[PDB]
Amino acid sequence: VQLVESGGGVVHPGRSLRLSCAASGFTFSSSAMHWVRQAPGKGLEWVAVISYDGSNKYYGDSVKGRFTISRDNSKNTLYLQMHSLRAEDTAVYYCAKDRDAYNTVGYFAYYYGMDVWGQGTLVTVSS
Amino acid sequence: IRCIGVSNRDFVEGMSGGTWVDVVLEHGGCVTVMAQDKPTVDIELVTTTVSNMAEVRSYCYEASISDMASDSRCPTQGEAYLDKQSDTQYVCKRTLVDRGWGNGCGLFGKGSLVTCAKFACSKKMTGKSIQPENLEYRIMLSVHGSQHSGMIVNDTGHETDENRAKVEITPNSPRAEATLGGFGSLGLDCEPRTGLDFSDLYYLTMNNKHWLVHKEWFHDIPLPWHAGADTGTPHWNNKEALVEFKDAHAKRQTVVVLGSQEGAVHTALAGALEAEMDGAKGRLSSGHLKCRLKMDKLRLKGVSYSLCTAAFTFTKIPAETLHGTVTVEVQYAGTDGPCKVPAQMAVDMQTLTPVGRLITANPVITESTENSKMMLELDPPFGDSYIVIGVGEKKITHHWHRSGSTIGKAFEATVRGAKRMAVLGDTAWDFGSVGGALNSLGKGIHQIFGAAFKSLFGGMSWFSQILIGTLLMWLGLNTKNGSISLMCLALGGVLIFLSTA
Amino acid sequence: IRCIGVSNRDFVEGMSGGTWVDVVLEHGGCVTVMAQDKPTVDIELVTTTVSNMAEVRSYCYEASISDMASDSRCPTQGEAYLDKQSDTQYVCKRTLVDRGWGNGCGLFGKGSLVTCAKFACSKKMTGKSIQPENLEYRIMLSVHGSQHSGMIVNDTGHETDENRAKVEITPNSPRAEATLGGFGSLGLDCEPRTGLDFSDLYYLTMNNKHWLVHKEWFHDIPLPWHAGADTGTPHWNNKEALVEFKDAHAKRQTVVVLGSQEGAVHTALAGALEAEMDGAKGRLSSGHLKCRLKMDKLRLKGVSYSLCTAAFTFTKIPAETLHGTVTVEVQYAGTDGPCKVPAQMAVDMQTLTPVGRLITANPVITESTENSKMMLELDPPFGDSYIVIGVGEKKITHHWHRSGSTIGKAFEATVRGAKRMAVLGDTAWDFGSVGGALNSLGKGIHQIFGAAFKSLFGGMSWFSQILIGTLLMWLGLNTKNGSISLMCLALGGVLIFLSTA
Amino acid sequence: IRCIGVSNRDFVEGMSGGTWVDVVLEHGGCVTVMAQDKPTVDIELVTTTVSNMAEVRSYCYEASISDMASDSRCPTQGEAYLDKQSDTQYVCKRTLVDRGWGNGCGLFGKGSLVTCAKFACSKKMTGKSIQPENLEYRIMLSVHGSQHSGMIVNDTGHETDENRAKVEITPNSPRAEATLGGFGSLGLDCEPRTGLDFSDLYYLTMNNKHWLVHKEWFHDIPLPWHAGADTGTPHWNNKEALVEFKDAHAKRQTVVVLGSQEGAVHTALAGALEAEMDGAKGRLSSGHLKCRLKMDKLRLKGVSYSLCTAAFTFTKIPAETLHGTVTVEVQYAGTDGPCKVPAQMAVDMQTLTPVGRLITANPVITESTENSKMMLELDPPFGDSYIVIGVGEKKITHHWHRSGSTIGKAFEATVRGAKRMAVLGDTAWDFGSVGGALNSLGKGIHQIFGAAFKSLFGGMSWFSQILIGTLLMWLGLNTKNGSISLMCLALGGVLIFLSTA
Amino acid sequence: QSVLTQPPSVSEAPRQRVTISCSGSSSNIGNNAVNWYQQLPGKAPKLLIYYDDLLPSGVSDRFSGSKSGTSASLAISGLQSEDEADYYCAAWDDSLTRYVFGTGTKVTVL
Amino acid sequence: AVTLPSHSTRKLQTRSQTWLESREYTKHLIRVENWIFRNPGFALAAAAIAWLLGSSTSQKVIYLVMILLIAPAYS
Amino acid sequence: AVTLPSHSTRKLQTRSQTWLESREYTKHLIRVENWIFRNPGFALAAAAIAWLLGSSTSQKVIYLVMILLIAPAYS
Amino acid sequence: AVTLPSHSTRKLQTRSQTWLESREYTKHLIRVENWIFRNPGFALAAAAIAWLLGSSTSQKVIYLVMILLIAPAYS
Repeated sequence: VQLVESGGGVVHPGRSLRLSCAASGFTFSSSAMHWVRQAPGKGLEWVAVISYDGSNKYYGDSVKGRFTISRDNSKNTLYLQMHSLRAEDTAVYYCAKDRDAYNTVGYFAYYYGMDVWGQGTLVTVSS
Repeated sequence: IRCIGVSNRDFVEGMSGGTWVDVVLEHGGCVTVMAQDKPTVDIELVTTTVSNMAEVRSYCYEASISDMASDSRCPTQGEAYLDKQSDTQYVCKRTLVDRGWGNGCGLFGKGSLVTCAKFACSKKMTGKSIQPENLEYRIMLSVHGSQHSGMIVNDTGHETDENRAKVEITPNSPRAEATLGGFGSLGLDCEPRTGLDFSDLYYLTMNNKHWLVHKEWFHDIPLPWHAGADTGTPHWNNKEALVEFKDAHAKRQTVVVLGSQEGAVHTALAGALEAEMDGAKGRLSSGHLKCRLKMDKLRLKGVSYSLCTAAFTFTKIPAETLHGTVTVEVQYAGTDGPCKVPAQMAVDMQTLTPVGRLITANPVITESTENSKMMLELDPPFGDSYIVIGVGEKKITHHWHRSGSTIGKAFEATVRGAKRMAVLGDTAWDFGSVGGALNSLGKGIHQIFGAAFKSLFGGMSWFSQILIGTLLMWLGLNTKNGSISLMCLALGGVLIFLSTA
Repeated sequence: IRCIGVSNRDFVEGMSGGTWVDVVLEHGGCVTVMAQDKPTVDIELVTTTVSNMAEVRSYCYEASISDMASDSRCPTQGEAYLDKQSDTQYVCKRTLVDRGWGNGCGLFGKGSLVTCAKFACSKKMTGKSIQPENLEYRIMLSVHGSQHSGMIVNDTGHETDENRAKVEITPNSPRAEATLGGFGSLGLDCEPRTGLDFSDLYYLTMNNKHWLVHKEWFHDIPLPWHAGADTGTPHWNNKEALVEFKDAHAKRQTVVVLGSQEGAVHTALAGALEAEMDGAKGRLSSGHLKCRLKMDKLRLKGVSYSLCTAAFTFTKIPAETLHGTVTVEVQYAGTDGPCKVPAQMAVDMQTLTPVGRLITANPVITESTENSKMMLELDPPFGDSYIVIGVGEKKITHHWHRSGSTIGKAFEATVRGAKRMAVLGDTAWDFGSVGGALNSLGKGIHQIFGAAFKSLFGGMSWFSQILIGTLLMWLGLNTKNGSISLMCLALGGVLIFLSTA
Repeated sequence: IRCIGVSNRDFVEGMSGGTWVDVVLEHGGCVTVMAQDKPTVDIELVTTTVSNMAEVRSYCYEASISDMASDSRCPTQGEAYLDKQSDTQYVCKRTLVDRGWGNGCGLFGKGSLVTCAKFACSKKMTGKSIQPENLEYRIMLSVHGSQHSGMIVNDTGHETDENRAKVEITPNSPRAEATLGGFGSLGLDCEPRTGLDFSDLYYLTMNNKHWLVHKEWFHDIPLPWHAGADTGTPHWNNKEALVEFKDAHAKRQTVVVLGSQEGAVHTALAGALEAEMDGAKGRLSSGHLKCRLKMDKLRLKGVSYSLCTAAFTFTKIPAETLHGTVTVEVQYAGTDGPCKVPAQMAVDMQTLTPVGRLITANPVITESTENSKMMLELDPPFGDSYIVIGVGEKKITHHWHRSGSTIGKAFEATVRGAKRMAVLGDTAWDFGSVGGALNSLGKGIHQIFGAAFKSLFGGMSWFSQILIGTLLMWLGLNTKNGSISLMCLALGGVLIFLSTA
Repeated sequence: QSVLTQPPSVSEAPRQRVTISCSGSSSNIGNNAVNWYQQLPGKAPKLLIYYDDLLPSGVSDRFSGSKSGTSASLAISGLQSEDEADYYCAAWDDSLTRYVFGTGTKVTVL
Repeated sequence: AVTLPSHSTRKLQTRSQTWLESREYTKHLIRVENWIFRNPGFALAAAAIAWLLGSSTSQKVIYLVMILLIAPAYS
Repeated sequence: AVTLPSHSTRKLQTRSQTWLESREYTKHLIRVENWIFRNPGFALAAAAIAWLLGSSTSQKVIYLVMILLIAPAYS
Repeated sequence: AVTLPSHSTRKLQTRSQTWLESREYTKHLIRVENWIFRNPGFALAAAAIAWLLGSSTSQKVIYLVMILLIAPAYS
């Protein structure tokens, strides 16, 4: 249940930037994942979800097609890459785990919602 | 005296030449043993404590489902595998639900669903073992004699009373002897291991309330349990009884657990025995006990005493103790010392012939103080009789009329022997038995019928036992054959077996 | 659509000149209604919200005994009395105990003992009454047409959906008219009072769990109850059903409350229905309606459209919908606009003859974008066939084989309508009725026997129904008479009434 | 002397050598005891004060209903409840009344209704417990001797009269020794517990009128009772026996209490016997008592005295005492002192033979004053005979014809023995029986028929005794069998038993 | 709507009950379950009620959830001197296929 | 309550007389002769139920008495 | 669970009274008076099997009892 | 509280599944085979009773069933 983010940075709009995170003990292949954003002075805003395989992989209608989430079973690691990134999307990021597998996302996924997070590290996109 | 207010007292008189008498000394009953030469003593089993409880099956009767999860795959694509399915602290169920294009799948058919629920028990039943090498039966005794009315329930301090004593007879010392100072010593020879068949019983515990649950009932009730005394987080095998896995729709799956079945088992203990627990030791409030009573060392205090001389007085006017005895308490005003009250039953005043047997041999004033209270007990004859006490012309008399008949007592003793034979069975031949070729062959021919009744008719409850008793009455009053006595013995054998409850 | 994934979807035919068809809307089932030249509509009842439940008798299922006391009285000196049996919330019983000189009294015999115990409840069952003038059914409709597979149960938005509409069917406004833009308005004429005999049911509430339970069951369970209309300190009529008074033998009467009966009633329902509630109104998950579908004014959208040009591409493979039908989802590529998908089923592809009932009438793409997903519905004949979804040489031909046969479908639908006539009984004769002299005579002869069967054979929880069925096989094989049928006609009619349950 | 005018006075004669006699001195009669050479004593139970009686159940017979209230619930709306139904002083009844849209309801049906009404009793009955351990029979005694007409009902001073004395018989002291100064000492040995079955009777108290009632009658009268152990505001069990709940609808709904059941229960005490009460102890004027009469100490005064010399004188001309006895009072005019009065009967006057029997043995005037009034009693023979009193030539004579016959006295004595046997039952065999093998064999054969008669016919009233006595009369002139001796004995055992009342 | 508005700040006396009212629509709340979240002053968020009325292990029993139509009323009863933190709603809407959070709910103890 | 039981079933047979005995000699016979006087047509029914029962010409007369005595006091 | 067996099947008799021996007399007798009051028609359907199965009229009563005893308890 | 009546009698017949149907098909069969398993000698007393009371053999076999079906439930 021990999860920690990593990979902060301060980058001006329009280049690559990555974050990563991992945990252990239980099995990571038979669980799902989702990346969360949180702008200071605001609440939280969702970013993306990944199933237990990666086929079903859904992004929020805020930053569709612009952020790329990457991982699979046999690595026990999660990534998040961003290039040609918007200016004021700077925020803290979170690696939470939706406790399900999302072979389907809204049908027989009764118990969605994430268990345990870690205090991550934010990025800064500004001049 | 400690036997005078109880309804189920039985009088056992007559010995094998005066040596011993064999009594079945029950727990709610009291027993008055008397001879022609020997002081009568009232003997009562008061407690039966079972010590050193071992733990067996401890059921969980109110469970609680904590954290859950589930996972499903499309049809013809395998069955689901969630990480807490190989864990034994979770309960898990697989099923096949309808999966089509509306669900996310790409082929219509029955999918694959797994629902895991964490079984977490809140408060559990605990079934303790009661084994015959731990019993310590307290049997209180009290002899009739120089005692007054405030020594019947009066029990605070008894090792310095010279009349009453407890004799804790454990099967670790299956024979004991009570020093009844002055009266000698009443010796007991109980059989505390052949009591209520305690190898086939446990001591259930639910919500700090305790029972004696039969062995067959405790190992069959279907409820979530573990093995022994491991009081951490147990394994709880057979957790399916309380959790319930119904059918999941696309957005609803209630895996609700059944509620607290403490009430479902209080309603299921329709034959148990209410015990009490004082810590680690279980005071049972029931039980029959075998006991052979050696009295050849038990002799009469004060037989050599001179008769009383003067000034009796009736305090606490006589009364009838539910059997035909008349408890008369007197207050002897006189300092002549350890004398004997001349009490008797007289039909004609100026004949003074003793007409009624006297249940407490040689009643004796003991104190040398002036106003010494003292208690009798008399067995009047049917009808009218005077309680003539004192000697001379300063006597104090009292009229008594005890209503009844001799044929009425022989029926009231047939009912007392039939209720003793329904509770005990074979053991009822060893309550007033002095041994013989008739009072010990009948029990050997009765233990065979008792084994072909406990095993044949099993243990059927009260109502269905009546429902098959009346059916054997009706088979008795028909089935015209030469063996007309064929099936009319399990009719009185079933009705008197429970119509006398 | 909204119906293409359900296991027991029924397909109905035949109208009284096209104006109306009669159906019984099952709560777990879905109904697809198709006519000659007008679009097929999928009709489903989804919820049944019961508002305005006024409560009745509300049981207590676990009590708590507060301070106790007891008072005894000598024989023939009256009967005992405390201050606390004059209080209505304390339970009290008078009984007889042995009193004697040891127990302070002055006369031996059966005394009198009164034991009062303060009844205090902490957990309640609540019976809510429901009257048919408070039902709120809901029928979701969705016609087959310009829909894609991600619009099957996509109930998010239906007031502008142009294909989907809710119709609130209530006793106050049973008749309703569902506006489907372009398709006209499917008029419904339901009768919500004759639903699930809803004037003989209640709505339990236990630790935030709700049930449908028979009125007759709720007015029979013996538990301490207050009348429900009391919203202060409750009275709790019949308190004596959770407390237990036992006389040990002597002047001692204990009082012990029986446990929480919550699991005893979870195990005592076993025949009730489960139900949630989203406020003061309790949504159910079972029932049915009797619904007339005034199909007269439902018109076909886009008949005057141009036909499609070319370029249809599968998005996903066709799948068979458990009934022989196969759903095919295509994607039109092109900007001709609102045109008609030219699809049909071909046996002997060389002549290209239509052979099977294409379910989705007027298959119409409405949006003019380049790539527009679209869904079809098919009924291929029993055997090898081809799915052509185009014109010219760029047509799509998908080889389909449906495993089955004609007499296999006729016995599967005879058993399917016999389970439907076993679940409903009387109403299942009006599931596809058009109004006849025989489908309304077979109904009167079935409602007569159904009332002369529910009153003759009362409540029997399947096991006794099988016992009496098998019991009637041997009594239909004996007693040679004309009524060997009458005991064998209600042989198969009762065990199969219980078999497929 | 005393009991001289009593109509049912009995004469007992003949002892076991003159030592004791066994008498049944009931309360309405009197017993005059004569021996061979012992003074004739007249014994009479005068009162019977039952002391120290405790409270029992106390019935109400006149109630009052103060402020009432009511509540109503519509059909399928709940069940009615008034909040002041949780107080035990208020009678209450649920019902179902017609409730419809015109009555403020919302749906026609049987709406529930409850009506409360404060019960408040005005004046109550009281049953008290009388134990046989508190009977206190007073027996007044008076020997014959120097007595005048103003000393029969005379009671001003009897401790210094030496001719009359009272004795109290409490049960703890059943034996008395009466001080008859000069006359010796009549020894009573009475049997107080076998009186009027005081172990089955209570003692009512209504409106300052008291009755001796039966236990089963007192425990069968159906009207609100609260136990005797109640000082403050009573509880009034079975409160619904004096309020009347009729079906009147919400318009009026009038509850009224039934009127005073005082005179309606005075007609229910139609077999009880009225008693009185002078404070705390309830004095009865009925009952029978057995007594052994040790007369060996009765030494009669005046055998040493000389004769009266001269001049007797008749005042109060003789009168016969309903039996043959002749009360003659004389006035001796002379100072002879303690001189023996001569008097006798004589059918002749030349022989002057004492032919008639004389009961008052040797009456003697004691005062040496001038004019001394003195009383006798003489039992002359059947016919004309002369009562010659005095000695010498101044013998005052009086002609007396005692009209009657010996066979007319034996039939008068058979009637005397039959009403006593029909009133006392088993005890009437011990009225004048000195104790033999027939008057104690015939008693043991009469207490069995009396117990198999008090149970079999038992509770028959007067009319129903003549009503079934005529039935066994009709069953006696027909039905020839061996079972005809039983009907004529349940014919005379019923017609006598009912006509001697 | 994909905004999921709910009241910004709530101030309730200690040991009384506190409600948090979420009014979404049948897109997310009115068809499937609702979640609810606890973000600490300094630390990172955790979940409090999943499946709209359940409690994960490791959280006090002070909480409780509810979801009536589109009315999600969450209930923290007996507010004390520690939960000076923010509270979040969240639900999956299946048509727009998003995991919509809430605005934010701060409470202060007083 | 209405049905107060009568103590005359358990007569306290003693030498002295009871409280109200002066009436019980003429209580149950005045009530039955007022009732059978008020409604005499029942005797036409009484001699019709007895003549149909028993069939002994002495059993048919005794049943005429016992039915015509159970009718006034309903027992 | 659902299928707890009652201990009155193997009640241990003694001189004292058991846990529940006061609600066992009117235990099965209430459940069938309460069952047959709510389902009266089977009382005339059990007779229809009982009158047709047996031969003698003292066995037709035995089947009328024993089927109308099984069905209120469901074996 | 000892005689909670089962709602399984007054069955809510519907298309959905009622509260406990999975744990109802073999609910009463266990408590029967458990009673026969704990009191097996009564099967001798039941067969010994069915053969003297019945008329024909296919009429005594039903008596044997219906006694081993009355007895384990006591009702």
